Amino acid sequence: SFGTPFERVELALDALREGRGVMVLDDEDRENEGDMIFPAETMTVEQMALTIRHGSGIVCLCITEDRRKQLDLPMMVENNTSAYGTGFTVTIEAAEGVTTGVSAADRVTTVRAAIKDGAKPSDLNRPGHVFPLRAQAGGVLTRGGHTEATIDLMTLAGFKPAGVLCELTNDDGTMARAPECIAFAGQHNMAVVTIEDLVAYRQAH
Amino acid sequence: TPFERVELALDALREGRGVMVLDENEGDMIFPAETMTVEQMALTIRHGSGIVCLCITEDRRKQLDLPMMVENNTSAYGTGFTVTIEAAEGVTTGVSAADRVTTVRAAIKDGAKPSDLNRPGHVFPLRAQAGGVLTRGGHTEATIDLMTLAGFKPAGVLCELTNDDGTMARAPECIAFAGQHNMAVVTIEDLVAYRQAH
Ligand SMILES: O=C(CO)[C@@H](O)[C@H](O)COP(=O)(O)O
Repeated sequence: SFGTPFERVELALDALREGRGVMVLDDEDRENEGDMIFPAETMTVEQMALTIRHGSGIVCLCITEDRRKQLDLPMMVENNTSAYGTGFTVTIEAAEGVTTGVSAADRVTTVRAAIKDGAKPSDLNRPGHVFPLRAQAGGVLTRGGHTEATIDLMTLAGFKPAGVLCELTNDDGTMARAPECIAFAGQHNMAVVTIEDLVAYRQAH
Repeated sequence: TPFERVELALDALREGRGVMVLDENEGDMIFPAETMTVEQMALTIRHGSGIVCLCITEDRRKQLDLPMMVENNTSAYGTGFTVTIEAAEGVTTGVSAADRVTTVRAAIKDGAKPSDLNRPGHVFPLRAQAGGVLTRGGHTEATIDLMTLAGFKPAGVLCELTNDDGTMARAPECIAFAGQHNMAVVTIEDLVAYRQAH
């Protein structure tokens, strides 16, 4: 890489603000993945389209524990037995403005439905094809995962604490590793930052 | 004929090729869960929604303790989503073509027990309605009936085909995809008819 943890985080924040996305890489001894993330408020149909096309296709919406209650999306399992304690809630669908809810456009509508000011639970049907992740309070200083990094990022950048995220994926079905992600981030002018970088930053500030 | 199609469908599945299933207006690559290959998975992910499901019986849903995700299912289409899964091992993050395959095999394995799968995960079990396509005409049941009429366990991996531009592949496009990857094509009508006759 290049530069300090700190300028990478600031470029990250500019990117988001600028409508560009971010590639968030994490601990090579963890997920070892990089996530294409964008703010729920700005992510374009075109962008969502590229995330379905090059990501896992399992495109998630990072939300706060406080918005989770507002929409009343129960956590998915009470005995979350998952390796990463990943914070899946019940899945969602825009209650209208969509169809099968799986096209790019439909998922963006659903994200906007979820993030709207004054968004009420009736605004969402269940189940659906957008996957909310409840970010652990204290973000990356508490839990050091993509979910948290996202919210920490929206928050610093000045947005609502809500972000779309998805794993980069080699055409062969294997996960993209660091080198791949960074070239891809390169080609799409999304700022590369790592969870190490954001934990360094928050602490510092 | 609508009946030929259904037969060539089983013939594909039997041979270990995919079936394109149309009707919703969508088009779903489906493969049996007992034969689907990684490459086969990787392609599903490459051109599918990435939301790759595994259609199962209720009896199997109970065998794994996979609760229906929401009790009040307000989904526009009454979609049979269960609480999602991940192989309790053989996988890592559970999101690669190879990891998702492994998770499917863990669930459909004879004698699979609940502890064989962690929750949440990146594979989405769909529970089809008792009665098959004669009760509910969704891709969920259309896939069990298919797997069943073909000789397999009532367990099938389905996913909706999507153009690179985010727009869902429409039937012509589906039919084109079929051609490229040598899959058979049958509709839910053809398949409702078939069971009917017989
Ligand atoms: O939910 C998903 C992907 O859809 C995750 O598995 C991500 O890869 C990152 O989530 P964290 O474990 O980092 O919170």
